[PDB]
Amino acid sequence: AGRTRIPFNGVGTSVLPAYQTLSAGQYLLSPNQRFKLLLQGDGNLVIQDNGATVWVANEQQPFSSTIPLRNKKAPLAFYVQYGAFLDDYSRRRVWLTDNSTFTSNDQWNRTHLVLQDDGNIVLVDSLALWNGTPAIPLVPGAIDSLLLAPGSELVQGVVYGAGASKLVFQGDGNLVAYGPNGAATWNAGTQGKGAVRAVFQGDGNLVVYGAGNAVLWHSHTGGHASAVLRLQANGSIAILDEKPVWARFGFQPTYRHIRKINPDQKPIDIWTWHF
Repeated sequence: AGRTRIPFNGVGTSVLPAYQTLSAGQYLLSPNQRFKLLLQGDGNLVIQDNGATVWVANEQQPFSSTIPLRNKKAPLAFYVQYGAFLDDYSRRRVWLTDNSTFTSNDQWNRTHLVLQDDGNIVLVDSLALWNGTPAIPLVPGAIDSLLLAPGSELVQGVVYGAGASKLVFQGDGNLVAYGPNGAATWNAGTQGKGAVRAVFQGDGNLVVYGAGNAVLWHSHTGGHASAVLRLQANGSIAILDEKPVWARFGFQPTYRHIRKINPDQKPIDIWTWHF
């Protein structure tokens, strides 16, 4: 008793979800569209940079293993089941990633592959604690996403941008995310209720307070100090608890993981590592 895979149907997006079979001809693109992860018909798994191959899945890739594949019926396929696996009979091989040590069996359901805007492919244990906009696709790995760290006040009237989208704690006291076409994709519905403050707290809860620290609205995500709040260029807003467990560069099993930062100390949705 345990999950079976289904065919991937997300060609051109930046994420390969768990237990989904990517087959020949299918590909991911980074959100900025510069990079493409392609499974070729010749059985090579390839990353291309503006159309040119700059990486190939093989034995020379740090923290990956190649073991025999004797099963004759195994179709060419690439998929994620905590670790990533490339079944390539043509070379009698399974190529797979040596992930960081697993902490829970739940990770098998939550871990997906992200093709980032910096060209890295990263396996990320990802849990959406709150998703304000379930109809809008989650798009990890984009340089133009806005991330707020816990402990970030949303100053009233300030427009926080992510490409053409924005998040605003408005003069009328509503907390609103606007999508690329100028329409609201989500709002807390707190206009006219005396809202005085909106804050993504240190405990990972997004809260709008009124007079006397009255709670007018909250995301019910308290107790997650490692969560981030993300506004995407497509208008998606969500609170996520995420950690990487493999990457093709930068990653080492014993290194600590952190998000890259802008020159003004703001975090970016791109994973990196250091001791």
